[PDB]
Amino acid sequence: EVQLVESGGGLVKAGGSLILSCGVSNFRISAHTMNWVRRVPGGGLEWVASISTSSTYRDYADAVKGRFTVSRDDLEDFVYLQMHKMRVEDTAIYYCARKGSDRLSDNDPFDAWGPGTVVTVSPASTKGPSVFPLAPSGTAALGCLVKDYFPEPVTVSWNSGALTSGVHTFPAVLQSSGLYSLSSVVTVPSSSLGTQTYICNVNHKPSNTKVDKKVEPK
Amino acid sequence: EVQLVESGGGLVKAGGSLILSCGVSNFRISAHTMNWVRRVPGGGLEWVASISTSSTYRDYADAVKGRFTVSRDDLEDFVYLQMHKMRVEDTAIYYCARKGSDRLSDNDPFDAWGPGTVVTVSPASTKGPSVFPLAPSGTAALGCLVKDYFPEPVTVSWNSGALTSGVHTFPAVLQSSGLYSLSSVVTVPSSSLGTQTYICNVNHKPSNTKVDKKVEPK
Amino acid sequence: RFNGIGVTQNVLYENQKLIANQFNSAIGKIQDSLSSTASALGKLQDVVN
Amino acid sequence: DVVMTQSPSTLSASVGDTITITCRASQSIETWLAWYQQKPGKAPKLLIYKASTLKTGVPSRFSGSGSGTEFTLTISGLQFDDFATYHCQHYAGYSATFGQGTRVEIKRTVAAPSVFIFPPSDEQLKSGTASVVCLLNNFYPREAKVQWKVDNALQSGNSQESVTEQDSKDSTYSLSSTLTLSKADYEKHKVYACEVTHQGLSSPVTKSFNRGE
Amino acid sequence: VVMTQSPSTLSASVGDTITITCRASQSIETWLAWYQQKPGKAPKLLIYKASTLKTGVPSRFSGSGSGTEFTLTISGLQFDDFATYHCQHYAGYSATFGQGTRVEIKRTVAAPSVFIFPPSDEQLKSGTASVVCLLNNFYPREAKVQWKVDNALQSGNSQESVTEQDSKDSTYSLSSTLTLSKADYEKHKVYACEVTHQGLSSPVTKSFNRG
Ligand SMILES: *[C@@H]1O[C@H](CO)[C@@H](O[C@@H]2O[C@H](CO)[C@@H](O[C@@H]3O[C@H](CO[C@H]4O[C@H](CO[C@H]5O[C@H](CO)[C@@H](O)[C@H](O)[C@@H]5O[C@H]5O[C@H](CO)[C@@H](O)[C@H](O)[C@@H]5O)[C@@H](O)[C@H](O[C@@H]5O[C@H](CO)[C@@H](O)[C@H](O)[C@@H]5O)[C@@H]4O)[C@@H](O)[C@H](O[C@@H]4O[C@H](CO)[C@@H](O)[C@H](O)[C@@H]4O)[C@@H]3O)[C@H](O)[C@H]2NC(C)=O)[C@H](O)[C@H]1NC(C)=O
Repeated sequence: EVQLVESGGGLVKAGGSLILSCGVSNFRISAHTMNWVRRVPGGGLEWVASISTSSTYRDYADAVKGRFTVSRDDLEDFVYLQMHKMRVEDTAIYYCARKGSDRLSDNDPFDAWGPGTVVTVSPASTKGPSVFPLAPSGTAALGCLVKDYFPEPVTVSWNSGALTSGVHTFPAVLQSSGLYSLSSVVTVPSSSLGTQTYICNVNHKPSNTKVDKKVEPK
Repeated sequence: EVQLVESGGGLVKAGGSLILSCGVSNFRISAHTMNWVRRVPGGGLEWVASISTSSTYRDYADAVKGRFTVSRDDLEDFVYLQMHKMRVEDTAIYYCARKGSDRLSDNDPFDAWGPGTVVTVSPASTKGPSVFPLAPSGTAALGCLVKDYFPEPVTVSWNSGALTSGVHTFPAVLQSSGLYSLSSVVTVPSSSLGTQTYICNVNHKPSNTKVDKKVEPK
Repeated sequence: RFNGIGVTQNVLYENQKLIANQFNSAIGKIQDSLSSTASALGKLQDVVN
Repeated sequence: DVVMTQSPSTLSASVGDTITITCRASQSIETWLAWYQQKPGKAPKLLIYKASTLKTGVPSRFSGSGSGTEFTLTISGLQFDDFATYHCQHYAGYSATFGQGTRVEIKRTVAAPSVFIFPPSDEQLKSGTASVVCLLNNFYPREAKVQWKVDNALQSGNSQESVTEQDSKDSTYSLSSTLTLSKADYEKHKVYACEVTHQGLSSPVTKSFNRGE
Repeated sequence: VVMTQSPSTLSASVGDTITITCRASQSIETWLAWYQQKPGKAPKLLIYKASTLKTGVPSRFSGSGSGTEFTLTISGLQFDDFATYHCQHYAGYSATFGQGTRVEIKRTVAAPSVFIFPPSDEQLKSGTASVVCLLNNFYPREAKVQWKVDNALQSGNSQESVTEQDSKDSTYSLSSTLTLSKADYEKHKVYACEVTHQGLSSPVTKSFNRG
């Protein structure tokens, strides 16, 4: 028996990027042309890429040609597949199989395969923010809490740029959900809380989302 | 300017695997020793891997030695870094750095750097499930419902193996949270809903989190 | 040796990597032959038989 | 360039049946076909490494043929082991292409789905998520369609389906569909229904419930 | 090879001449370099071969030393020079770095003004509670925030973020967010934030009672 061991596969976002790799055991890849194959949710096998012995010639299936790059390491026995700007239909199990035979030739089938690794390309390429008020309970503090937006960045202004003094817009934090969240605050005179209107202008160019939120006492 | 662009960042779990890569423009990589570097939580740098010209030598810091693997593919100008068995201290920005000078020598600093990509290793190496009853409305259907676990499997049995006829446990689904969900069901005579107490004895075997739930009419 | 077969010796240097690679590849086929095909040794096994 | 025209897309049979399948190349190849089995979610296994040319270690029940344009696979009395997909491949030096695989399956008469709808448990709902489940408990053949309607509004994009493979005692398929809604959105509407069509049904079947009743 | 760098934080005024020292555990000859790093940016080379200034690096940066003692001198700090800095031993096919030094603008000690904010009703109705503790306009940068719920020390459920030095008053500000589901937040009443800082003779606590 001989073995191949795919790694790196998981959840992805459309127009995002991932890299797969395949290790091996009981054999050396330095003799073999190495191939990537996938099984789509529709159940059919698609060939994806190959790279020759001696790393000479690299070839691709026409759905991934130009978008993907196949790579190899003949010494530690690893193969790689960069997947730049994935499509929703790049969702598949991705297998790494060796072109091979007991005696090798200038044309053979795939005589050993690894168990395959799942890749899912979720269709949400950009997510637009939610915006929530940070309500002011001398000097008072108020703000806006931008949340659940992807990718960066978000820009925030206050009163269309007329209110700049005392404003702090914080660096975003990356949540364990894979989505970003930032807060923008401003300190102002407590006396102005009854008359002055405070509006934070949240712009998210990647989703083409604009939100104007008025922040007022509860 | 010299152009470098990393790809393949984002979230990972302790004990998990990832692959980084970097591609370049305005130079060919083949004349350069190439490196990976990271910025650990104290704002300090660490060097992570270096691969020489023609892939002759590969050296690593002791923290990542034997866990990681660098590779390069000069004919398309790409560099790769596999990260098997990631651990929480690998949480950092990562960068692809060129060893170089205005005039290259046998030993040089790192001259051109890509903008970097973030990698986060979350400590959720075995996230235990949430387990919930599916309550019976001549034949009745009941069940149990598993949400929010990683990795697979979550395993289920009915009354510690006393019930097996009409039992089904469904294939897991990968949620947009990046965590698994499934359900287990059984069909039984409606007359038995009053006398027989159905229970599901479960385990998330990776975390060895053993759970039970009685299923009875609401 | 290329001058010995009457081939002008620059035909080696202008092709030296191609010739080195064809020698190395042809030595590779010897292992595939001798590993796979026990009947290649037929004369020596005939003498021993 | 070659495309493979494999036929049928699904073959129905049973234990001990001799079965034949056929791959037809859209333009001629020099007998460069091979054939694979694939069990659900597994790696394929190579059976026949050139047309009519069985791989060593493969069970002797397998066979096939090739004519440069038309080709076959044949199995000499199916085992319970054989009820998997089968794929033809045309393999060239640095590329390949495959047939849309012939799914081999255990035959029976047509059977319509028993449909059941489940509301979210109160215990799920208090956490803020509502998962509404529709169960097509047993039917044959595999192909069925389920649509969700909320307040008679056809839903789109908020459900996930999975099918269990053939049951060990009756060989029926079964489907469940999960409609996912936050607690907020779920309490916005009353009726939650699923509508089913299938080979055995003369009209669509709808199961519904009213939230809170 | 191992290296040490001192001081870990250097506070100075604009125009000052400052020195940052690197010490190697064993002789490294003149095989050492220096790097400037801004927040959120990859490091930029300043000096190599101990003293060799990189082409285009301003003349105010200089380096000296050999064997085990090395110094980076900035002669006349400009506002651009207030950054992270790192000594770096380099060898034919490898390197190593010291711990770094952070250079900041010096000002008097200023204690944080502390504020705690409970979760908004809107967010709370969605099922998540994010309290936010704010430490406003403090100096120096080191501050510690501990969250306590019903006098219970929290751990692993908060994240922090800190601003860069304010351009007008040279202070820092810090926000800490403790995140809890609605299911976990309603379990406990009081939510406190215990702050320690060089400007506080004893820790300061701001709290609220749920509801
Ligand atoms: C004078 O004559 C000589 C020959 O006598 C000429 O030299 C030859 O020139 C050809 C044309 O330029 C080159 O052909 C091209 O090569 C590339 C790459 O080929 C790689 O694979 C070769 C085969 O290796 C296989 O097969 C053998 C058995 O035959 C096995 O032992 C081996 O292990 C390996 O097996 C694996 O791969 C198979 C598929 O390849 C699988 O079926 C197996 O199961 C297994 O996985 C190999 O020998 C080559 O060796 C290298 O060659 C490099 C130079 O090309 C050289 O740099 C290096 O050092 C090695 O020596 C390669 O590794 C193919 O991809 C080309 O395919 C065509 O591409 C076209 C598009 O570009 C396309 O339209 C067309 O359809 C084809 O797909 C093509 O075959 C030869 O490689 C080259 N040979 C040598 C020894 O140099 C010379 O050029 C000529 N000069 C003049 C002026 O006339």
